[PDB]
Amino acid sequence: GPASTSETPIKKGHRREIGLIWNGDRVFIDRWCNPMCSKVTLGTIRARCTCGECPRVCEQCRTDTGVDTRIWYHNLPEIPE
Ligand SMILES: [Zn+2]
Ligand SMILES: [Zn+2]
Repeated sequence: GPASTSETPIKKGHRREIGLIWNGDRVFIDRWCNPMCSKVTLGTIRARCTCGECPRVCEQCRTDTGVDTRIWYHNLPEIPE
């Protein structure tokens, strides 16, 4: 029924995050994709999906150039770019 434990299996995708940045007398919000497979953390953080099927693209990566060589694999070293 309604009132009942609602499991939560694998549901990859694209989930906007929030990485507030304390600078001056104002704050700045950062946009990106965990996308989801990675536990969202209060603050700018880029997790490397292990599935290798996402993030594949969206309204942020699609536009991105590196998206052409997007590494859905968490094999790469870092991101010097
Ligand atoms: Zn993923
Ligand atoms: Zn995305």
